[PDB]
Amino acid sequence: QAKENEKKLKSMEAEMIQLQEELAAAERAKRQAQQERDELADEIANSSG
Amino acid sequence: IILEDQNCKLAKEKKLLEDRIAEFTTNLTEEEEKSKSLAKLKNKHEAMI
Repeated sequence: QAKENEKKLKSMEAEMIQLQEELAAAERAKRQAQQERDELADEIANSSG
Repeated sequence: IILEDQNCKLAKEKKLLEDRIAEFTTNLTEEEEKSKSLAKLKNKHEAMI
């Protein structure tokens, strides 16, 4: 049962690992958007402004 | 790509401004050349008038 129970741990790790895949990309998306939401914004006031 | 996209569009501004500043500066001096050229030619009419 220990080996069988361990299989559920590695299987459940896929959920945490899968969530980290989307969480890492989703969290990184904020950095990319923030770098562009502020850089272009400051430049928009200089170019468009 | 997001960072390069901003730099790509922002690089055109620095290149356009650097290229436009050369034309804008020459455009302002163009009026002086025409004004000075016309003023010199107009001086002949003044002396004749």
